[PDB]
Amino acid sequence: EKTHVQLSLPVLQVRDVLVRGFGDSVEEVLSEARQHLKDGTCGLVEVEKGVLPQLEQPYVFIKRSDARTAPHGHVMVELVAELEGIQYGRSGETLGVLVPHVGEIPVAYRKVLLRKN
Repeated sequence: EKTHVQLSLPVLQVRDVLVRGFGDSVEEVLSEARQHLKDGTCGLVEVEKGVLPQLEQPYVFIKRSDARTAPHGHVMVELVAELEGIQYGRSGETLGVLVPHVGEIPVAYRKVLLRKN
């Protein structure tokens, strides 16, 4: 409905993640990421050296879409997928890579304002 939704995403350590991606195609991983975001079952892994090789492609990133500011502490973000070096969507700085959340203990929470498709 609303164009944006406030979410608090659990930040997960890459080596804890049990399900290392959302599926097998760009369209499936964006769809599954959106449904897990809706269901409150989406985690966030912050991207550092060595993180992406330990996750499964296609990747779904949340990237900063923002205008001038970030409402409250919630950065405005949108989804961008990546498969074999090609990205689908264009957006700003990467806040991290999304993965299914199945009970892993987070190290932090990231407050974001997720934009619609």
